[PDB]
Amino acid sequence: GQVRQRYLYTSGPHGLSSCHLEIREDGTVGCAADQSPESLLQLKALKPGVIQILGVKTSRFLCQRPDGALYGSLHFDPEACSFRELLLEDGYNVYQSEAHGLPLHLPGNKSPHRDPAPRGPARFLPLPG
Repeated sequence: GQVRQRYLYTSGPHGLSSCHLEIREDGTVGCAADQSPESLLQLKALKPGVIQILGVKTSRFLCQRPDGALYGSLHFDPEACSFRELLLEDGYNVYQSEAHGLPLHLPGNKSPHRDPAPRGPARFLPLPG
């Protein structure tokens, strides 16, 4: 079982500071600027090309719902928590639900400030954890 511990970091619109993926005990998901353990996710390799992300602090599995929303769960669901590893020539890494092909991104259904023209999924940088 190949597993690694790393912090998920994705750049976004100017704000208080950097934005790091953060999982709450309530099962909510959002970014963090204080960089804490909640933003520490241990990725486990289920099958070649497919991995799972478990929050060590919350011990909750991060799964994406059909609507494409992110949320922590007390149970493992391959059909939603299974993600595919994407590598860009630029050297960035992104995740996409293999089950339905839904893109992985922070919650925000049309509302927060977003530059013109939506590129699509947000880029994530995994820091050693």
